Amino acid sequence: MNIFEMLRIDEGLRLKIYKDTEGYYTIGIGHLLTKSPSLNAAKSELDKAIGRNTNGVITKDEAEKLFNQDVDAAVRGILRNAKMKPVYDSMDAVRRAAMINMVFQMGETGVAGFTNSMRMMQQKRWDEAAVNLAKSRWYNQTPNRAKRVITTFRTGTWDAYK
Ligand SMILES: [Cl-]
Ligand SMILES: [Cl-]
Repeated sequence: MNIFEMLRIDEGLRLKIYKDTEGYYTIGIGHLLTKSPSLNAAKSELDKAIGRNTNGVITKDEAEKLFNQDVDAAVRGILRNAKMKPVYDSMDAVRRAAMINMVFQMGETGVAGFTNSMRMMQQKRWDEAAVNLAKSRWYNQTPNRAKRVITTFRTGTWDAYK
């Protein structure tokens, strides 16, 4: 188990444009294309990202290539963030994977509003942090994913994903 396999389970894999859980156009392994309601807008975004006229469809290989860039960006986004970096650096490998999961799904921004949970994380008060993470739109909207990520932080194991 690792970050790749971990996200691949949370996000699934789809080769045509689809709407995510928030109703936004996505493709591949959770690669958000655009927040706009326009499909054309999405298809343009798509062609720009892939580098060709896709017509809303891509190959597995292209999916994977977006996914790689996106995991990388997530990481680096974290390392570049003054509030997150230190939290992340205080943690072990599993728990780091969980934070990158969050950052991947909700962006640097979304994750940055878990200030309180992060402070607990940094203090290593796991069960408390787990409780606090649950009090969130995030948990209320995608509860099963949320629970998985939360178990991961609380336990420091991959149990929720095995
Ligand atoms: Cl891109
Ligand atoms: Cl869910």
